[PDB]
Amino acid sequence: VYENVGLM
Amino acid sequence: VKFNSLNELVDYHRSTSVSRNQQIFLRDIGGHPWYKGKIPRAKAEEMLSKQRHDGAFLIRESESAPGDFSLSVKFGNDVQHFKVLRDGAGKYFLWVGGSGGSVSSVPTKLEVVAATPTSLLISWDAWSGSDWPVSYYRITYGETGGNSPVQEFTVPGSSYTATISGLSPGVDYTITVYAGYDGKYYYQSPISINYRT
Ligand SMILES: [Mg+2]
Repeated sequence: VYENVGLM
Repeated sequence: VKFNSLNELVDYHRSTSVSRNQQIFLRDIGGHPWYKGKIPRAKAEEMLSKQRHDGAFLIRESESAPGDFSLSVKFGNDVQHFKVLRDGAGKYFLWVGGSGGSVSSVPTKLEVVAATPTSLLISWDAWSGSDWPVSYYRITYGETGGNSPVQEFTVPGSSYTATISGLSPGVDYTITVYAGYDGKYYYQSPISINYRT
């Protein structure tokens, strides 16, 4: 979804 | 690095890549030239896909994270999105630092600082991360190459150690720590080890 964070 | 304003973030990343994977430098698209308010993510993608240059970008107020911001950037036949993060004092940032341990990992360190034949204590204490607020840490572990789903538990963001118990000797376990930003997202990238007690 975003490059700099991941989905918990 | 951290920024006092969206413009500071933008101007920094006109000269330093916004991406860890490709060299992407921000440039204005061809109204405000880059701040597009509550433009929907899908409309931002359409707009950016019609730009000539890689690095063409905008900043938008997120719909999924109200009151917060997202950076959207053209790269080839794709559009990449970066979540604008806030620290404890309202400063903005995109990426977590730390001058030791493993590069691009959050936390930067993961060591088994104590072990018994069936248990261990993992620690990320030596991570220099007081400037990077963590909501909670998620710890997962399971038999390496196992059938079953991994076991998981969480600890508060003030923690720097975690106990793992009930391990069987001689079995390889994969242990991963994710550093939360909020209640939905973790900072890239998680840190992971394999260990055999
Ligand atoms: Mg990469």
